[PDB]
Amino acid sequence: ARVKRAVNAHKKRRSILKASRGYRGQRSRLYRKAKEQQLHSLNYAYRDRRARKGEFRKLWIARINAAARLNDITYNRLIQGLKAAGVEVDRKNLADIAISDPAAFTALVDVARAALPEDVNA
Amino acid sequence: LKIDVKTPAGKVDGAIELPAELFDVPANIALMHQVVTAQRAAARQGTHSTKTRGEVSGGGRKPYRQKGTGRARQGSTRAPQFTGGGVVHGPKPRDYSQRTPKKMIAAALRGALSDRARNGRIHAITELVEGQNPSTKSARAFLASLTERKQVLVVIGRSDEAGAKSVRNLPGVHILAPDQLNTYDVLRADDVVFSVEALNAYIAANT
Amino acid sequence: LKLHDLRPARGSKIARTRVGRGDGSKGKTAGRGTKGTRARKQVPVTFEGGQMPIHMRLPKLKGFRNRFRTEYEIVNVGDINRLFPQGGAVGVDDLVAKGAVRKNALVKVLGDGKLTAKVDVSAHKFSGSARAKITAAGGSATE
Amino acid sequence: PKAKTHSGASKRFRRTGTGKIVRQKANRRHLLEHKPSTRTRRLDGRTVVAANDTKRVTSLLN
RNA sequence: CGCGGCACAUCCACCUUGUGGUGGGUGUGGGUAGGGGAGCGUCCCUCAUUCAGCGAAGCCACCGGGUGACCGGUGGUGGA
RNA sequence: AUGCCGUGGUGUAAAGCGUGGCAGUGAGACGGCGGGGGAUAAGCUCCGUACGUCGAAAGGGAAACAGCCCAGAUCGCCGGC
RNA sequence: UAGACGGUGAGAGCCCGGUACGCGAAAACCCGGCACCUGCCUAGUAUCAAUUCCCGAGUAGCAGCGGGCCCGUGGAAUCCGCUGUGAAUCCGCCGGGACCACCCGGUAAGCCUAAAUACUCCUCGAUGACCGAUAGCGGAUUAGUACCGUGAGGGAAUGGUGAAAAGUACCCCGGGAGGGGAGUGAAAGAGUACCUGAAACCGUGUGCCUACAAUCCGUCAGAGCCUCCUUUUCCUCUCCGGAGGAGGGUGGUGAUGGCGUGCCUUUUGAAGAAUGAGCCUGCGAGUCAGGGACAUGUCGCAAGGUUAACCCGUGUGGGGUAGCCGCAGCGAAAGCGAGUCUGAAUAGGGCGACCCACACGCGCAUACGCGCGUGUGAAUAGUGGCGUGUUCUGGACCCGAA
Ligand SMILES: [Mg+2]
Ligand SMILES: [Mg+2]
Ligand SMILES: [Mg+2]
Ligand SMILES: [Mg+2]
Ligand SMILES: [Mg+2]
Ligand SMILES: [Mg+2]
Ligand SMILES: [Mg+2]
Ligand SMILES: [Mg+2]
Ligand SMILES: [Mg+2]
Ligand SMILES: [Mg+2]
Ligand SMILES: [Mg+2]
Ligand SMILES: [Mg+2]
Ligand SMILES: [Mg+2]
Ligand SMILES: [Mg+2]
Ligand SMILES: [Mg+2]
Ligand SMILES: [Mg+2]
Ligand SMILES: [Mg+2]
Ligand SMILES: [Mg+2]
Ligand SMILES: [Mg+2]
Ligand SMILES: [Mg+2]
Ligand SMILES: [Mg+2]
Ligand SMILES: [Mg+2]
Ligand SMILES: [Mg+2]
Ligand SMILES: [Mg+2]
Ligand SMILES: [Mg+2]
Ligand SMILES: [Mg+2]
Ligand SMILES: [Mg+2]
Ligand SMILES: [Mg+2]
Ligand SMILES: [Mg+2]
Ligand SMILES: [Mg+2]
Ligand SMILES: [Mg+2]
Ligand SMILES: [Mg+2]
Ligand SMILES: [Mg+2]
Ligand SMILES: [Mg+2]
Ligand SMILES: [Mg+2]
Ligand SMILES: [Mg+2]
Ligand SMILES: [Mg+2]
Ligand SMILES: [Mg+2]
Ligand SMILES: [Mg+2]
Ligand SMILES: [Mg+2]
Ligand SMILES: [Mg+2]
Ligand SMILES: [Mg+2]
Ligand SMILES: [Mg+2]
Ligand SMILES: [Mg+2]
Ligand SMILES: [Mg+2]
Ligand SMILES: [Mg+2]
Ligand SMILES: [Mg+2]
Ligand SMILES: [Mg+2]
Ligand SMILES: [Mg+2]
Ligand SMILES: [Mg+2]
Ligand SMILES: [Mg+2]
Ligand SMILES: [Mg+2]
Ligand SMILES: [Mg+2]
Ligand SMILES: [Mg+2]
Ligand SMILES: [Mg+2]
Ligand SMILES: [Mg+2]
Ligand SMILES: [Mg+2]
Ligand SMILES: [Mg+2]
Ligand SMILES: [Mg+2]
Ligand SMILES: [Mg+2]
Ligand SMILES: [Mg+2]
Ligand SMILES: [Mg+2]
Ligand SMILES: [Mg+2]
Ligand SMILES: [Mg+2]
Ligand SMILES: [Mg+2]
Ligand SMILES: [Mg+2]
Ligand SMILES: [Mg+2]
Ligand SMILES: [Mg+2]
Repeated sequence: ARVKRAVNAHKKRRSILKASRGYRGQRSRLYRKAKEQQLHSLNYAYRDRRARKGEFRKLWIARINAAARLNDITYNRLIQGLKAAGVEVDRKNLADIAISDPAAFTALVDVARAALPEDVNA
Repeated sequence: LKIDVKTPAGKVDGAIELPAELFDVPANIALMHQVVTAQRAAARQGTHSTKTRGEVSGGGRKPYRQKGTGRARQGSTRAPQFTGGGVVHGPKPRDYSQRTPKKMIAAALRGALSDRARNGRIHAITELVEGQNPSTKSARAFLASLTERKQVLVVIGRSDEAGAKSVRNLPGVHILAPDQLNTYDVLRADDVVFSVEALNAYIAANT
Repeated sequence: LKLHDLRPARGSKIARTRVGRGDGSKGKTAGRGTKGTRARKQVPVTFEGGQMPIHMRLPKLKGFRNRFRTEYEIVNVGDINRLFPQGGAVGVDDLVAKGAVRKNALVKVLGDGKLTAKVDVSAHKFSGSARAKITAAGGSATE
Repeated sequence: PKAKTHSGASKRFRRTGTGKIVRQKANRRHLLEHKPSTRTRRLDGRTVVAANDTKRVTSLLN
């Protein structure tokens, strides 16, 4: 039983070339180059699906710092004070509030400042 | 266990008792599977063949010098990587056939026949065509009287050339002598129709 | 019934390993790994790297083998007692028929086991204990 | 093709009634004047082949 | 650590109470050489069954699906 | 001082031992500590070390930076420490 | 008695060639019979005598040197060659593994002899879990051709319109080639560059982006455009349909921000300035044989298991006991044997055999049990087939020298 290879062999080629659309140069036209690019791309996507969890926290913390310093308090002491007051809202929603409802953010800053200890160096 | 013998163009005349040690054996599925596989393996020819690089025509000398050309090292034009060259581990004429023990073969055949008898697919007749000349029309009418299924195994004696010819080219009908019964044919048939003397001969050959 | 109903017993047939068919199985070296001899050839069982091998640094077993040696097929009085509870005559043909001894061979009777049945054993080359046990049981031992 | 056994191995090893493989011992052919009777008696007899050699000697014998 | 999915091994209780499944804990799940276990796709044969000039195979596009190799649906082209 | 041998308790699932099937490996590198050769030079060389890492280990730190510090990736999350 | 196979405008037992079955030979050749013809047989059988002659000559034997036998010169028989020497005719001679004696067997140095066995250039008839145009023969095509070499030699590539040629009359542009319109055809999305018609590669049109930026060419975040669907307030012309607006969703593009040192091989360590790869398509590497060896999974039978050659059957079926493995070991061996060897040993060791979770009687202990016969019911095992891993002999996973 002699078997021609074409029918089985093109199944993976079509999927690689279909996932490699939009790459410039040989990387979208040639199967051997698209295969290497796909290796790199899926490793990159794996790495980035875990890096963006820190990336978004970085962005939220930056915006919370801006809003807090606008309301005359450091992000540092705002976080300490909110934990002391026992407020369990997370940074995503703190940043959302700082963008949308500055009056509510000011109220939160007042709560954190009130709960903060009288002398922060003891 | 008790089969009644039917006659062409008529009704019953006698009866035959099937011994339980030949028609009431349990069905060993794995055993029958091995036996049937061995049968089909022995049915092959295995007349496939290819040519190795030693048998492809020509290709004796080294095509060019080893060094100084910038090309790969080749050694022969009939090497397997060449178009038109030899085949590596290609098919060669084989003999597919197995040495299944006689006890296993006989046990599988007995189990298959027991399954047929237990489901009631064993029929016994005197002879197929009441004349001395073949007649497929009447033979087919008689078989259709006995059976409404497609695959039928007709077991008749080797001396009934008048009755073998009658059902010879009926589709779905298979003919074999009582001393050539086998698991594959029994298991492919839906009903097994014995001639009375064929059944008696098969029973006597096993006591 | 119905050939499309036969399947082999579980564990009876398992697929062969194909050894040069990609990284998810035995990948490219096909289990060889090496770069040395074993990557392309086999090493003979007799080779030991150049030191004197085990089959050459040991002395030959002493003695000769007798070209003219006679071999007896043996049977024990315990087997005789088991096989002939009723007693009676016990010949070499009876022994081969009962399957206690190979055919067309000289038979020697040995004396292992308990013999109680009165028997009349005819054979070659009885043992010392076999004769005593047979005669104590009450039979006879002819050659 | 029928498998051939090893001549020298079959001359130097043999099996017992339970399948153990036994051998003789070396250093006992000549130069025996300076060897005490303790050493010669130790070298006398037959011994079971070592567990680290049993596989290869079995392959040689079969 | 939290919440959800998967797998291996094992413990605790049932269904054939280890042929194997059912429920809950617990531990484990980076990997080259290499060992073991289970699968996908192609072709040919046998048995049963089912589609096809009211359009098979092959090819192309789109929409979907599975833990993986991969699969399905619709349409186009085509002609066994 | 450590290390080593034995022994009695306690703890610990994936330790150990015997016997078989199938292996690969037998070019190591750096770092810490103790030494030889060297000029008490080498990213030198040769040993020891129930020492580590790389090899075969991704992630964070060290500007970059196999072998240093932290820490061992089953998959997902726009949660937290 | 025909449902083999193939063809015919698409899967045909009944349309065709055929198939089952049955007939058919002037002549030539082959085989058989009957004759002709040719040849052989024209008394020696038996008994006694045991004197004589004969029974294959440069032969046998012997020696030297070699060949070949399981036998590599060895204690080297048997067989064959050359050189030398060189018999005997039955009261002889040769063989029985140096040689001698006895016994047994046979009758060298003359010739012929069927069958059982091997093979296929070739001719007929079938078949294939064989190939299907880079495959299968080198050769489906001018094939041992073209072409290459002084020569011996080496040695290719090239199949497919359609059911039918109905192979595009006629007109137009053009020197033609080629095309457009008509026309044939089910189809010209079949036009002799012709079945289907992938990819690399080359155009044309079009949506978005791109001329202040340092890019293993992607990935995550991400505005804005364009496209097509949909929930709103509106053109209510609304049966409308949707222009647009607001939202949402597909799909395309990606201004801008972060992260980010190709794949393979081989290495202590490679993005490496170490190796290999221009690209696509096709092809290209652990296979097979054997009652081989070892080990395992599974099935049959079981103290037995199993046949080989071969015989009979249209087959895969039935026979076939020769043999092999298991059944007792120990020892160099004679031998002995549940034991045997060593040994002076009734000393000890080596190897090999030998169940108690239990009762009965028994010498037996507080008990534990020591050996014997049974059960209280005490646990064995081999062998044949088929898979799989490794291995042996073969080219043995594939390619490669000088
Ligand atoms: Mg893009
Ligand atoms: Mg995190
Ligand atoms: Mg050649
Ligand atoms: Mg060569
Ligand atoms: Mg060719
Ligand atoms: Mg070829
Ligand atoms: Mg047979
Ligand atoms: Mg590779
Ligand atoms: Mg291996
Ligand atoms: Mg190696
Ligand atoms: Mg190496
Ligand atoms: Mg290599
Ligand atoms: Mg060898
Ligand atoms: Mg040496
Ligand atoms: Mg000596
Ligand atoms: Mg001495
Ligand atoms: Mg893992
Ligand atoms: Mg691996
Ligand atoms: Mg049509
Ligand atoms: Mg096909
Ligand atoms: Mg479709
Ligand atoms: Mg289609
Ligand atoms: Mg092991
Ligand atoms: Mg070495
Ligand atoms: Mg070394
Ligand atoms: Mg130091
Ligand atoms: Mg130093
Ligand atoms: Mg160094
Ligand atoms: Mg060095
Ligand atoms: Mg060190
Ligand atoms: Mg390495
Ligand atoms: Mg790291
Ligand atoms: Mg580690
Ligand atoms: Mg790091
Ligand atoms: Mg882990
Ligand atoms: Mg037909
Ligand atoms: Mg027709
Ligand atoms: Mg010789
Ligand atoms: Mg000789
Ligand atoms: Mg002479
Ligand atoms: Mg003699
Ligand atoms: Mg003569
Ligand atoms: Mg002759
Ligand atoms: Mg002959
Ligand atoms: Mg060709
Ligand atoms: Mg083609
Ligand atoms: Mg010429
Ligand atoms: Mg028309
Ligand atoms: Mg068409
Ligand atoms: Mg067409
Ligand atoms: Mg063309
Ligand atoms: Mg075409
Ligand atoms: Mg610009
Ligand atoms: Mg820069
Ligand atoms: Mg970017
Ligand atoms: Mg950077
Ligand atoms: Mg180097
Ligand atoms: Mg490079
Ligand atoms: Mg470069
Ligand atoms: Mg380098
Ligand atoms: Mg270089
Ligand atoms: Mg190099
Ligand atoms: Mg290159
Ligand atoms: Mg096979
Ligand atoms: Mg087996
Ligand atoms: Mg022995
Ligand atoms: Mg002893
Ligand atoms: Mg068994």
